[PDB]
Amino acid sequence: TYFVTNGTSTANKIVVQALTRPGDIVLIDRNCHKSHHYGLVLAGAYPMYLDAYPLPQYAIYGAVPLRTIKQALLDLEAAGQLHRVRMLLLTNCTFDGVVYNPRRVMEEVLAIKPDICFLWDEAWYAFATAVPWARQRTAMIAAERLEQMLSTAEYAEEYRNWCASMDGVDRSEWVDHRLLPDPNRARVRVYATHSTHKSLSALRQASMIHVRDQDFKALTRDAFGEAFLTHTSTSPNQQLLASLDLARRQVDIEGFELVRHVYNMALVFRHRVRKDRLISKWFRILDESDLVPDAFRSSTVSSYRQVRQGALADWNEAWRSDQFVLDPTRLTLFIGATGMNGYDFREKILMERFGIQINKTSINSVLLIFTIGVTWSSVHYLLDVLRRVAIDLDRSQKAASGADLALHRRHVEEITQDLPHLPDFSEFDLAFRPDDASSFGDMRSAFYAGYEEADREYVQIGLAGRRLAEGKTLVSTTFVVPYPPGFPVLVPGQLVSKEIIYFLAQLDVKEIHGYNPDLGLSVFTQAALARMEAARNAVATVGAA
Amino acid sequence: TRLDTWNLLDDACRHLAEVDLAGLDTTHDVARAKRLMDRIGAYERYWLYPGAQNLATFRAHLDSHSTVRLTEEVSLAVRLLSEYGDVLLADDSPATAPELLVVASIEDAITAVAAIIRHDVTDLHSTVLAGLRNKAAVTWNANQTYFVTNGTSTANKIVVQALTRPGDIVLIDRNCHKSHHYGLVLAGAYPMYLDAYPLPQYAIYGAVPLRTIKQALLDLEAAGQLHRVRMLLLTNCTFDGVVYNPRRVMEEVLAIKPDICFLWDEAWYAFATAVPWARQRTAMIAAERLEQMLSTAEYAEEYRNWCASMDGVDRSEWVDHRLLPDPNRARVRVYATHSTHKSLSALRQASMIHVRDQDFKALTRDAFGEAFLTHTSTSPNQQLLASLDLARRQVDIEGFELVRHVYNMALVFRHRVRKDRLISKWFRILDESDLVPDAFRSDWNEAWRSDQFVLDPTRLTLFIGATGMNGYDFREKILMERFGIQINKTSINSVLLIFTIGVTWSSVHYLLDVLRRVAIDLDRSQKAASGADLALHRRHVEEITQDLPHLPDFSEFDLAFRPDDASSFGDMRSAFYAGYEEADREYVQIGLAGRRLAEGKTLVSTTFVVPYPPGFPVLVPGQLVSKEIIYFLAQLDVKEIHGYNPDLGLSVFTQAALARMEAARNAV
Amino acid sequence: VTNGTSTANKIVVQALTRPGDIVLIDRNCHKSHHYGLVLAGAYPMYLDAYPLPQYAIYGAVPLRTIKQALLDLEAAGQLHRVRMLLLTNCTFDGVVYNPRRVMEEVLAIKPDICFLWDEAWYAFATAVPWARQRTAMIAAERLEQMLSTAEYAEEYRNWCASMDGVDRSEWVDHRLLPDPNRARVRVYATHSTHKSLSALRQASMIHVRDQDFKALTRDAFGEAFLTHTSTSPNQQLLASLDLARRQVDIEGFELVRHVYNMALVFRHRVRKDRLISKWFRILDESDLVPDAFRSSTVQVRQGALADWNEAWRSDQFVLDPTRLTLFIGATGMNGYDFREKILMERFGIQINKTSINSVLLIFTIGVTWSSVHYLLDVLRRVAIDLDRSQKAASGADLALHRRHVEEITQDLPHLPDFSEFDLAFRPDDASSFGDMRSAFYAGYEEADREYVQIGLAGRRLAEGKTLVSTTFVVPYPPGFPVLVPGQLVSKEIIYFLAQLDVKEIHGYNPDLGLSVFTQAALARMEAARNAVATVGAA
Repeated sequence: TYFVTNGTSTANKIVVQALTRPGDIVLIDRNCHKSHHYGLVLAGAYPMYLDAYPLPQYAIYGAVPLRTIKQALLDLEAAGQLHRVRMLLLTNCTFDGVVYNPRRVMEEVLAIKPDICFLWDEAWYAFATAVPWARQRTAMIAAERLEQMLSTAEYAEEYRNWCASMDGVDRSEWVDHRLLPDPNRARVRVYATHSTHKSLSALRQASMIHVRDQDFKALTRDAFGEAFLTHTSTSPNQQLLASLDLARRQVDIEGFELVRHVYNMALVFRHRVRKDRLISKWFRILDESDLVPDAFRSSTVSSYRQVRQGALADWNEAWRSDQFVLDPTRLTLFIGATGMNGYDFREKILMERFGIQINKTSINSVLLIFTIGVTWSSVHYLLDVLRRVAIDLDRSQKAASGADLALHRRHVEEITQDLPHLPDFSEFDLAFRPDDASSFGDMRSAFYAGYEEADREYVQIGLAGRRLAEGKTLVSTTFVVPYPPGFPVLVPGQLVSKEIIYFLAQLDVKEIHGYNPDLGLSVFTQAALARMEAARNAVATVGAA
Repeated sequence: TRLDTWNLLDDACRHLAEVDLAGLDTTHDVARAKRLMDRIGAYERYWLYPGAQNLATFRAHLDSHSTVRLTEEVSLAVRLLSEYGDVLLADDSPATAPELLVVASIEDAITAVAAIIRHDVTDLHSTVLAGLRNKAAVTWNANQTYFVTNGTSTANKIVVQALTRPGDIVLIDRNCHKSHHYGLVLAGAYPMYLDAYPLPQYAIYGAVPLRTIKQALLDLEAAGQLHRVRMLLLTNCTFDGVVYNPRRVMEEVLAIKPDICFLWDEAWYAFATAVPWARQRTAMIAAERLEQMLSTAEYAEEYRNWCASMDGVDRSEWVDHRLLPDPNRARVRVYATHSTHKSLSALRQASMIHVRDQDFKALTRDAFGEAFLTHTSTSPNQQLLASLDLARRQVDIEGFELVRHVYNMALVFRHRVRKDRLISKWFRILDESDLVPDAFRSDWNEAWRSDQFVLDPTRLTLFIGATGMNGYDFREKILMERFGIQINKTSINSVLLIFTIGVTWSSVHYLLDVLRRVAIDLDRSQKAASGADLALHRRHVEEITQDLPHLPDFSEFDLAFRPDDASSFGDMRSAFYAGYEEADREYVQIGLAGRRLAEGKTLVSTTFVVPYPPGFPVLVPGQLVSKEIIYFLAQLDVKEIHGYNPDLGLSVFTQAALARMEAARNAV
Repeated sequence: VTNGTSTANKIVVQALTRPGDIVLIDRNCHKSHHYGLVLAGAYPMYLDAYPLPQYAIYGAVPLRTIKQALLDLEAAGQLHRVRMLLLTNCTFDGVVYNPRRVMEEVLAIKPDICFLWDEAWYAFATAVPWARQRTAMIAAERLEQMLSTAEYAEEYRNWCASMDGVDRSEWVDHRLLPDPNRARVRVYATHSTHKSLSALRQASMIHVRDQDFKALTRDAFGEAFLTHTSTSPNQQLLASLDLARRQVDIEGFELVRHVYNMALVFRHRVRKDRLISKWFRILDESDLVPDAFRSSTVQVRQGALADWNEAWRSDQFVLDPTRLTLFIGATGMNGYDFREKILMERFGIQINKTSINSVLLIFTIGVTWSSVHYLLDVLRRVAIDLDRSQKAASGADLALHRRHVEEITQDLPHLPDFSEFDLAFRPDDASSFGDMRSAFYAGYEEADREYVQIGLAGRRLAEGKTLVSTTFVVPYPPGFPVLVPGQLVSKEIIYFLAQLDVKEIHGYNPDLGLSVFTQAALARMEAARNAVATVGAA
């Protein structure tokens, strides 16, 4: 552990620079916070974007299924490119609150690429110290358990029997099998970068780069220190920051009381929002049955008849063994029954800043982030707000009898019953793909090539569809980061596939980052793309002449 | 995992059709679907609900390339498996199903589905999983309550200091929380210890029978020192779980000393709130009813009749007769202390003190406030009240019906232990009749209030004597090393199960599973045992179960410490602090103690000996060591005793110091 | 320690002291300290701070006094009893003791005493340069290093030669060096880790620097730690936690430093602002420490590094830069009123104390450039309105203003110094320590207690029927116990008590009277004590 004074994105830039050099491929969860993509522009690495499983009924994105990661690695393996792959950047505890199972992810990824490094952005997973079984899903504990496992002889026997079980299966088919990391080759090179409690507060100061690296002392110590000083300062006291604080920093004992208080407040809120029948009539709190498709979990509520309430901890195996679970301190609230949009609800109904937060407003839901300021007063206030909303909705239902029942039904069906498509990642343009078969992009070159004011042009969203049908393909020159998704839907050099233009065309918000409806979507001119493709062909020739 | 493989096959059979409607080469999806069905079929024979005939039928759809049928079929099958995926019997029957299912496979037993087996039928259908079918904040309990910022130890010290002055005599339960003994050390009060009734069958103390309280009061009255006493400190409930009837003690004691204060340490009796009859046995409710009773004229007439009967009865005779407090003379002065909402992993302890004293406002209110300053410390300008409000809010999370829910689980667990008939063979839970003597034991609810003693349902003593091994051996070898159960006490032939709010259904079921599996190990050892091994098991049972040393009753305070020779109350404070002088105390080994006694040299303990840190002291400062106590110390397995260590002898006052302090007190 | 600071004091006191020990405790210390002394039977010898009548506040206790009291017990032959010197490293007003000197000279007299320092007020000493030296653990480190050196053994040899032939009674007039062989540094300290007030006000730590801890006190310390805080499965915190090189808080270093540079900016602006400084002043070592205790003699805010360092190294008393006493006497307005009305809205600065003519500004981690600018704005508005009303003054308004200034500046009342314990409770009639515990418990005997009106009490003293208080009396303005159980209510204490119109004083009520001992009860208790002192000695 190393204390970084300058926030989480600085820690990410430090570790990315310590681990990656230009032209390395990194696998990156596409929906991660935009600051991760700029770091890959800066490092000059090529992203291979992994696309999360969609939840269109909420217009939410989940995590990246581990089969997606295995397929994406084996695609490059068939291309012969896999040697390039240097990193697997994933965000643990994604903003939506889906939580990865890092132990299995590392096991199966290290089955394919025995020397990959893992970076986990854990800035959202702050309260895992409170929750009794959440700690094991932290990267730094999963890496410990995996390194212990890789050490034992019993595991060497288990792997012997596993590779005997797989014997005669093609490497291409390992996407369909449960893999184990070869204890001879796999090496645990895990990194995690979590925000401090002070940073959790709206002012952002400080972070910590946790390290569980087998090959730090040999391969990366120098690069890591160099990048540390590069991204902070080259002044006295930076070296002191470079000093470790792993067996130190026990001051959290006072902190532990606070994180456990916050967790107990989250439990109280969940139980009083589920029991209270005024609130429960309309409001709901999504759980693993709603936000995680059944394909990614073995725990099924209906299949075991001796059911238990579940307020109590009768589901300890889910944490240990499922792919995806929800962080209990990041509570999604479903307002679909009410009929109000999430943005409308957050902005008007409550405006609650005393404790808790609503960082994200979904089309039919509002996410509730329990911070370190929450108190009994704050949760009782929020519950009272919910209760008053429910009472006035019941009043409107009573009035609804006189021809307003159809308006309530219309609002509810429109927000919940009817949903738009979620646009998954297109592909990089040929101009910016170094290998014509693979999907990783030269996104840095597209970023810089996008500033050539003679190579860019503007197209209106109403014309883009016909331009695409005309074969005048569209390639974006810049990032585009709409507010509701909160992540880049387009990146430099990405093809604006029909689904993505259809997505952008719906947005009323004019102040989208990277795009402007009054000017148009910035795209490469056709001649510029032809020139870029010719340059790529020249490179692919001289590199093999 | 079987579900994972079926979901992968569902994905393959979906994409097969998604390609087929496009007209590209489906051969890849056909090959994938065939490989996936081949993988699934290695074990699908063992699960009834999806079936193996259905697997083969989907294979037949695959090779007939009827893609659009296969997609919908598999996506129905996998969703059915996801939501239902069928109680399941695990061997066949020819009977025409006279819920129930059958699978022909027996040995593999992979389904793990309440499974049953048949030979090479209601006796098996009668298997059942039933029973598992389930200020605005004040406790409403008393006229005053004061939330302490520290654990009950400190609420007890606060009340003791508030009411007790140096040179008072306090009647004190021998077996009470060590914090009370230290409170008496601080106050400079003289304890007079009431020994509880023994249970030699189990090597546990029960409770103080009311006759002992009356006898102690009358003994002090005969010595003429009764006026000095002003506190009957008795725990309500016990670690054992025997429950005092507070009203009976309060009335029959106020007959003799109509101005004594009562302190009831209720810390253990957390679950009294859960059930109403238990609520009646709580001290505060009893105090309110007693106060109401005294005021009424009708009670006064009842008292007049009792007094008429009492006339012609000497004071010594009173102990035999029931007594009723005089209405005019008696003052209710009842104090209680309760621990609040303790977390499984909390660094903070919170308590409350419940006061129902008529004289409190004038006699002790100032002292009570100063005691709070002396312990909690309050603030220069009081902000403690802000933290008092906070404590109530913490209760609100606790009050999710969790206490009742745990109480129901405890009853279910007891029922399961009796009901199974496999657990019953080697394990039972002690009945109220077992843990209460017939003399002290009398609608069930009426009987419960009427009885002098009852059992708290949530503190179940598991009896293990049929296992022939100690409670320490059982606890360590079976529970701790296997699962995390809430046991803490370990008796010679039993262990105590405490159903705190931290207990959850999964913990109950794992405890039941552990008991069942040990009953299987013992059944197989029984069938396997030779006559010699069975005789050895009989020896193990007879030793622990039958041959037990009687408990060490309190002996006396030394003549160095009793203020007068005609009574057993002692200057425990003086002994405690005098025991700090290292030149005045010597270490005598437990094996040497008996020789010292045989040599005619007395032994006196310098310090508390407390085998369970929150439990009760076996020895107290200034108490004479006696043979039974030596045996009790020797035979206990636990080496965690506070104020002692097995590496060292008992710290004993030296004969020169004993003679000095004896002669010094003779002048008073 | 997961409980407020007073619990840490309880733990260390119970771990080091036994009933009938003498504890040299400063009287100015907060009531919670004295109550702890009542517990455990300790006999306190009260040390009296040097007065500051012109502000009606008390400073530290001069080392002169500490040495004299220890020597006085030495002449009585009682010194063997002394087991502790309870002091507060930072006074509420701000006066910072120089611990290394207070421990060198004290260990010269009593080579094996234990020191307890309440440091709860000295929170920001780790921000201020040259402040950490005056803590108890750094003073203990430096003193232990010194005692180890051979060079110090030579210095001590020469010092003994200097004192050779001086009578040991005259040691109070000469500095003293602790004999290296006998001197045993056994320092303790306690503070609060930024505890939240009102709610969860439990943060505390016990700092231990004790050469004999492992041998003489480990067991007693652990037992006291469990007694005060309930025994629990989480017993790791008491035994072997040893977090000396742990709980690094780099962010907390940035927060204490932000708050210190905030105090610096406030203290500079309040001096350079031409409106504010006309009516307001912040007190300084020149004003709050009598020059007898500052060897250094004739800008501190600007520069001052390596020049004013000497004051920290060698002085007896200095001001904590964050405990800013704002003098308001030139405003002609009493502190209680100024705080109550002008500062009613309040802010992060605590302003939690109000003397007659001054208010104490206590900076806390909740401070920002906007709390500093708010307080400066308030000051400047008060100054502007005072200028306005001064310019509007007629000669009669000038007389009014000047007398409002005079009454809070010139004739301020005498501060009541500690009266000696009553004879009934002094175990040794030659010495002024008292059995304050037995006076506390003997005070609850409703037949031995009596009430006398403050006006009557002076008459009673004239008559000759001596007055002895049964209880603590803790008036709000000084904020410490002016009377304790068994203390003689000397004439000056009666006169002081008579001025206070606040009915709500702790331990006293003017509608009811001083809770004093009856004369016959005192005679009986004296006779009992003389009987004990006879049977205990022949």
